[PDB]
This record gives sequence, structure tokens and C-alpha cells, in this order.
Amino acid sequence: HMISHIGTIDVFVNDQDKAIDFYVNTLGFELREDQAFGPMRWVEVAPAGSQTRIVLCTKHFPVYEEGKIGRFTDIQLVTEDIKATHEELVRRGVNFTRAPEQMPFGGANASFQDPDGNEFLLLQPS
Amino acid sequence: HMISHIGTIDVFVNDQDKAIDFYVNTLGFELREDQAFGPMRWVEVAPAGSQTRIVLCTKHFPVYEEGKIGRFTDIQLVTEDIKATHEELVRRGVNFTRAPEQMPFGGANASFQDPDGNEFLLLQP
Repeated sequence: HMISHIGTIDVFVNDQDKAIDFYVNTLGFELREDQAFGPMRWVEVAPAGSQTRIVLCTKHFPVYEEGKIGRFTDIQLVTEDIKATHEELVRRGVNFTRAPEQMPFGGANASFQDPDGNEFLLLQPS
Repeated sequence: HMISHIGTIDVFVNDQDKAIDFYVNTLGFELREDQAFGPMRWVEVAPAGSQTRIVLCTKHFPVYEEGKIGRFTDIQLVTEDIKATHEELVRRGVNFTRAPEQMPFGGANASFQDPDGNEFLLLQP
């Protein structure tokens, strides 16, 4: 179809190397891209086998604005086992702003942050 | 793997009927969810066959904050033929803030807005 899919969503970070370490080694994402360009570096990470990728943006990126590092990202990540994933991420040092919580809405959600305070929703669907 | 994929991204709109009409009818997205839960309506739209969905949210959602309606969404949408897509969307009344142009480091992109001024990048990789 005309528009096939959502390719990427931007997440803004203070340090791409530190963020790559977080997203890949602690969250378990794949490092999808890491290519120099201007001074700029294009960094993409994504859950293994997933279609849409997160672009880890610094400033220099024309897409950035002040306030974009360390906000609620409005992104909802999906897990098949929120209990296990919560426990494992906490073990690796991840800050959960809200622990797993059963929903009326069926399934269960939680909220966590990356090291810059970028906040994600974590969902096990019904 | 603990996290399987990005399920959803929020986009904030003034009127969900109108936004449905734009995303579903004008952009060609599938209406994935449309459920009333009291005074709030859960609406999801996504490109056909695509994994991640857009949740069409309002002012009255707990995830809302002042200024979230009508901004650059930080979303790149993918097309295999940006010339064709651009021209078709223009025929359908879509306002492009930037026409397609070759990127310095490969590919081509453009940017357009929904009726509330939410802005998307459109990319032919």
C-alpha cells in the first residue's frame, strides 16, 4: 500500500554510546544502525525482529527541541511476560515508575525510564 | 527476548471522528480499534499489515499534556514510491509542509500534516 508502515520514532538522549549500552545490553534491543554522516551519527535500536525502530537522537538533530530529552515518550512496548520482564529489568537496574498492574482493559501494564528519564509504557496484552 | 516490539505510539487529536476520516480514509490506514469506554474512546489506526499502531488520543487522556496536539510527531512513515504517494495524497487534499527531496545521505523524504497540524516525515528509503 501507499504507506507501508511506521519506520521510526525518535527518542532523544544525552549520549548515544551510553544509550546504545542501555537499549541493547539492558533492554535487549538489537543495534540496527550506527552510521556517521555530518558530525551527526544515525543510531537505531529495535526489539529483535520488530518492524518499527527507535532512532536515538541527540541534539545537533534538527528534529530536537529543548524538553525532548527525558520526557514521556508516548511509546508502548509489548512483552509476552511482564512479570518476568519487570523482574529481569529491575535486576539490571531499570527504574520503574509504576510496577506491573492488572488492567480492566485485560492484560497488565507498567512504566519505566531510561537513564535520561525517557519514560515508556510496558504492556502484556490480553 | 523480553520486549517483542513497539505496540503503539500516541498521536493527539481534537476530534477523533475527523482524525479517523483522515488516517483511515485519506491516508489509507486500517481502523484497528474503535471502542467507547465511558467518556473516552479508544481509537487505533495503522498502515495495512503493519505491526505498530497509532493510538488517536484526546485532551482528556491521562497521557495528554499542554501542547501535544499539533506538533511534529517524531514519526517517519515509509513508502516505496514517494512521488506516487505525494501526488496521490496531494489529490486527496493533504497539506505537505515539505515536498519530496533527495536526502544528502540517500533516500528521499517529505513532511505533511494531519488536520490538527500533527506533522509526519514520509520516507522512501
